[PDB]
Amino acid sequence: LHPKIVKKHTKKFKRHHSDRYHRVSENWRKQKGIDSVVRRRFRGNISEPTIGYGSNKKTKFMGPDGRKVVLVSNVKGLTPLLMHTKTFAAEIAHNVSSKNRIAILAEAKKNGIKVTNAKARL
Amino acid sequence: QKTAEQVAAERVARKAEKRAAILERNAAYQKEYETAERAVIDAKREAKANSSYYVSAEAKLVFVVRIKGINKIPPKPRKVLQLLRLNQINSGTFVKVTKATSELLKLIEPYVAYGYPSYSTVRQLVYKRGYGKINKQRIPLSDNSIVEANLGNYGILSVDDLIHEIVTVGPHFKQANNFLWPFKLSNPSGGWGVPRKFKHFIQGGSFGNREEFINKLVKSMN
Amino acid sequence: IDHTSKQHKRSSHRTAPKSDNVYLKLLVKLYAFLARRTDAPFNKVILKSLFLSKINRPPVSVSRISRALKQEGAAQKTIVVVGTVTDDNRIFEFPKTTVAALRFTAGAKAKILKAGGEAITLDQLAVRAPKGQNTLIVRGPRASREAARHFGFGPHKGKAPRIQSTGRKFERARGRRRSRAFKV
Amino acid sequence: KWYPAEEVPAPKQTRKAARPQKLRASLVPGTVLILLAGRFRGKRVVYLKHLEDNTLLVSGPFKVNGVPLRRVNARYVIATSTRVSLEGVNTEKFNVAYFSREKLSRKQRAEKKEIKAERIEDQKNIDKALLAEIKKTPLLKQYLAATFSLKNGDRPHLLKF
Amino acid sequence: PTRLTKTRKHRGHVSAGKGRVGKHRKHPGGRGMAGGLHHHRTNLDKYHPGYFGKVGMRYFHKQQAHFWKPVLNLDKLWTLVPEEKREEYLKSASKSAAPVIDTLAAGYGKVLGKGRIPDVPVIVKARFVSKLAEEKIKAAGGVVELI
Repeated sequence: LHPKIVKKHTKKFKRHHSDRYHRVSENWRKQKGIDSVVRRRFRGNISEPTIGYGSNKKTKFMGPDGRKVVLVSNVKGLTPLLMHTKTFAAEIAHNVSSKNRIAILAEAKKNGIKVTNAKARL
Repeated sequence: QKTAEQVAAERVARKAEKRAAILERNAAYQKEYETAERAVIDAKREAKANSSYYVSAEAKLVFVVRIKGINKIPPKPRKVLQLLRLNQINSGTFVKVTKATSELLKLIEPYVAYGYPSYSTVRQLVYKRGYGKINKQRIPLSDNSIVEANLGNYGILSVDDLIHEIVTVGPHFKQANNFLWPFKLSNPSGGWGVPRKFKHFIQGGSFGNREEFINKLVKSMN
Repeated sequence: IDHTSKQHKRSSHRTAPKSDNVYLKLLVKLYAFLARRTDAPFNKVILKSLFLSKINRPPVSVSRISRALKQEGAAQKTIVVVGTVTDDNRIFEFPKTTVAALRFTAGAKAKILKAGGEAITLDQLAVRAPKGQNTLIVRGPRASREAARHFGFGPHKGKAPRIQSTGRKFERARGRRRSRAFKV
Repeated sequence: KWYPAEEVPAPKQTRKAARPQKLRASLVPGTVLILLAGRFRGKRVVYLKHLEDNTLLVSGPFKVNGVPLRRVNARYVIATSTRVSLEGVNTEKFNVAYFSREKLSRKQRAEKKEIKAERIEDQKNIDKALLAEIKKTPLLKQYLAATFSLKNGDRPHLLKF
Repeated sequence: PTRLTKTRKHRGHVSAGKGRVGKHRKHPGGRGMAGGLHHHRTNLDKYHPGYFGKVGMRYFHKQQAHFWKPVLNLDKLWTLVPEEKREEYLKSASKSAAPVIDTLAAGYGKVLGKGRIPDVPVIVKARFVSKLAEEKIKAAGGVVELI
């Protein structure tokens, strides 16, 4: 009995003319333009992001599982998520030695904490 | 904390007393409506026999539905559409007709429909789309113990008892109708029964006065 | 939908103190707690008068306090200030009294305590007077601030122009006398 | 700074009772039913009993049209007007338990199963009685054997079944 | 703090919060008080007056010392008496033993009678006095000595 994690607008808010010119990035930016058809919301142009699009507070930051994703680094960083296995999901950070990962993952599987990556390089 | 389950046996008894008292009004109001309806019929008939034309009384109570949407209204009948509280489109009132309020209707005559509703209509509105204006705030009339708390000063101890004060135009009309939040009727399910909503009742269009053809409409907009 | 008024219009009222001040936010919390749960008018006042900025909480002189006691049927009331209580040496015989204030000056704390009085703080005031039993709220004079003289300047408002310096040779000629064209 | 509470969810005391399915007026025991959907779609059959899981227990005699004693959902059926009287048929012991079922193991692949003796015998005991009633009125046995299909120049919104 | 300043918050927006018709050119009203009598007279006839022309006589080499005379109000007056040695005096000088107040040494010229002293006599010493200041001291019991 948890609410279904619906996302409203899954499609990414790509900036106007991100495709057109390479100098422009796909990262969002409000068209400030006086003319702008994006700014003016002409039917048939990109959706500018708006607070309306935001996700339900229950389901916010929650992934596919229904679990917020805390960045774990060493075992002592994993020790806050011990009882909260159903609501949190460790992500062992990128910058961690393979031999450290191996030790964390053991102490994540000991405490039943779903680790998001791992997978685990191999 | 203790003896709190006894209070359920206390207060529900007082409510079993109120529901009787609310019943015995509503039985009487039903007698009042059916006789007042009949007494106009009889008066019409009796007079017809005697050569004489009986004329019905002018409609005490009028129901203004806004027709035109907000955004190209002049200033004056914008102010008046603000005083009836027809701030949306497709919204309603009950305005107790006088001279004063006839002339407010003559200002906004091409942005509203209006006419003389019935117990039935007033009933159908208030149970469906009836809300209170409870500490500002649009609180609905859900359960008749709420109306009771708000208007209990001016009588009116049920939702039907409020309908009474509207329909009949009782002396506490001004508080009932300011308590009743403006109706937010939908769009008429049949349609406006025209092609061109903005014209008037001799010219097809849905605006202005239309005596009793408000009842037919609003029941759909409800 | 036709809006009569401006929508999402904010309070126009400090609902919280823009002050950061830990302790004062304790002192709100406690009076907020009260305001609500007592349903005493007095607590709703204190709570508001905590949130006031420094300008709006001007210092009440222990002279002023004295006057507010010398009122009829109020010589034994507990003078609640919400602001500083400042020392005043223009008065002499400051009477024996309790006074709650936010902050006293070491002049005025001593000048009260010398009399046999009692310098209290708003929490201690809460213990003694949750509902505000026999309190007597005093405010400092808000309109006599050095800014507010300049506020609302013009012909012929009878107000202070903003000038660094000083006297003559400084906004005393043309437009300040018939003799140099006109008198404002 | 926070970390959410790990206490679970208790569901509100939901107010839904389990009142029984009221069927449409056409479905009277004995009625011939066209299964619109299923293994035996088309196949006209007989409606022997309304079971407690809102399923029409059906046969259509297996000895006539190879449609066994079988559940069928009311909504995937057309009730024709035609009936066969069901006075000499048992139908008492048939219920939801009768169709006990096991999703056995969960094997997939590599390579007519069986059918219990009671299932086959209760096919006979019902069929044998039904065949006697069906042989009274003409061409009905022949009707039950043939499968229903919409032809060209059919218009289901005008077919009265 | 640059983070906190509003120009950070403007970044992206074309005009830096200066508008687009009006441009933000350099010195579009002249400089620093110009057109006082011309195209700013409007603002100089509100908000200032007196701001042109020369009222009053001159003083060549006006040293700011002949114009010293910092006032002292009779209310204040007693503050010049020491803090410890005050409790005692203000409750009983009783003539011929009054706490001399040298206002000059305390850095004041004219004693100048605003408030209302007690009935205790003082013996003030001062370079000047208001007519009333004296009147208020004499009637209290003390005197103004001049210096």
